[PDB]
Amino acid sequence: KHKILHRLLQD
Amino acid sequence: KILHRLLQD
Amino acid sequence: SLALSLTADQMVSALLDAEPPILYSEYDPTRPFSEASMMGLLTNLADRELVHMINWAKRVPGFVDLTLHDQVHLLECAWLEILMIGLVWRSMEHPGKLLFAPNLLLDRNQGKCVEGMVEIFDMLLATSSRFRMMNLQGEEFVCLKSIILLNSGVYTSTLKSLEEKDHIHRVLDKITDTLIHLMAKAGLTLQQQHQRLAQLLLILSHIRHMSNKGMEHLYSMKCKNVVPLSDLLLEMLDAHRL
Amino acid sequence: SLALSLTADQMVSALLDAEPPILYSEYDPTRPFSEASMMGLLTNLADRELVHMINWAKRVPGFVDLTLHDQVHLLECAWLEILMIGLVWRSMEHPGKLLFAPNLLLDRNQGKCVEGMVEIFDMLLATSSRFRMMNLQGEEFVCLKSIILLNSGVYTFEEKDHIHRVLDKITDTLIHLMAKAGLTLQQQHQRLAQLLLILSHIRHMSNKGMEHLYSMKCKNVVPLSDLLLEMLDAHR
Ligand SMILES: Oc1ccc(-n2nc3ccc(O)cc3c2Cl)cc1
Ligand SMILES: Oc1ccc(-n2nc3ccc(O)cc3c2Cl)cc1
Repeated sequence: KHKILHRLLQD
Repeated sequence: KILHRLLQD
Repeated sequence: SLALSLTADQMVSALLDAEPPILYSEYDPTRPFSEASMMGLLTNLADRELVHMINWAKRVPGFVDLTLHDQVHLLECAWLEILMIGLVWRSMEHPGKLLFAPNLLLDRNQGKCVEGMVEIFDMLLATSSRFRMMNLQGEEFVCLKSIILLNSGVYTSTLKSLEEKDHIHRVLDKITDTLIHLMAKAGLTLQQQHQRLAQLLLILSHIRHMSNKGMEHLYSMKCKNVVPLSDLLLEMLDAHRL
Repeated sequence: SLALSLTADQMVSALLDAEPPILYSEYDPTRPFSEASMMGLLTNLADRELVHMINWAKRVPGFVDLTLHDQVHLLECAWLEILMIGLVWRSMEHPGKLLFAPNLLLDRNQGKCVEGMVEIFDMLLATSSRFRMMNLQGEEFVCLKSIILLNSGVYTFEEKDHIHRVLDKITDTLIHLMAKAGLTLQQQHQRLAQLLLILSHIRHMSNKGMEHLYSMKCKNVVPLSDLLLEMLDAHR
């Protein structure tokens, strides 16, 4: 659920 | 090599 | 090279005449599928299609000008791309199915019978859907299939190697002129011509991907003793591990 | 949407402005290479470039209009393609060498230090040689890289129609650059074709390298960052 890519994108 | 032969036909 | 002096219309006509036949699978419709029998059908088909592809490639303008060792490398590189683009062409008019052969029309749920296959089915089906959306025409299909043959292996000794490469690029440039010719004749605007040329050629990136995946998958079936591969197919497959 | 109204000149400007920086490797050049060190250099570098690729992708016109899930899928599909076309581009004026970074310029023969690597180097080097014989321009490079981002994963998905509209704009931009460079129509179409057929070879190289990277992970020749394992995991 907590892919690094995900959170890098929504910055 | 089969391919090599087939190409000569 | 008489092929470099062909008009666009002569290129089209030669490519259309070179088309291989549509082959039947050895599918016995009154036996249950297994993982082994389905892979058997696909590789048996692939093997017989290969003999017709060798003779098609000979008919593609410029191909016979190359040395025997370069013809070998090109086909070895591109064989599964070529089979797969054929399959996606054949499957154009059958939404959600892959027409491997007239007696072998498979949906994604049948692909699941072979492990790892359904992923590849899904890519092939989505490509067929792209073809249908674009309204890809046979004349454009034969140009693309020829570009795959000439281009895919083209980058894998001074004048010798160089002038084989030059020649291939001259033929590839002629196929581009031919595609533009076709779109112009069909009444697409100047902007639509370059946009469509682009959209068509970007599909080859997706076909390359599918072949890479399918080669891995086939290697895996081979290494698991799922299906005996003919010596030709073994040689073609082994070209990608060396 | 705002990417559909850009001019050809403004598409170039936006791509040229979004370019990532050229990162240096950590490599201490007083010591020679092992198989573990070289591979550690390659993956460490790639891990840092991946962070800046995410920033660059977000600046590619139209990308920010996609759902977060769609952006994720595209980057997962294309990330190594993007890294390799980067590599091939900066290696363009160094025949026989791959410029991974300014202080990591590797000969064809240094790929032998790592098992299975030289086959990959060879394909990378032949693509660079191709760029060089075409005389690929910076403006054309930024268009090709962007196309890869938007094209490679687009069929593995209104979302598709927007991407294809943005891709058409980029095609228009490439043609604009060639018309500005003085090329005839016939030469424009031919070059457009030549450039896009390279994207087939770049796809091939990414697929091959994804496999080599997997093997190097399994055999445990080097530890990979969490981000890199995750990008690797998406392909399998
Ligand atoms: O016309 C054909 C004949 C065979 C195939 N094909 N596609 C495959 C995908 C995976 C695999 O392991 C074998 C495959 C064959 Cl054969 C595709 C098109
Ligand atoms: O900018 C970069 C940074 C890293 C890489 N790269 N290429 C690889 C090929 C095979 C492999 O196992 C790892 C690789 C990396 Cl990292 C390519 C371009």
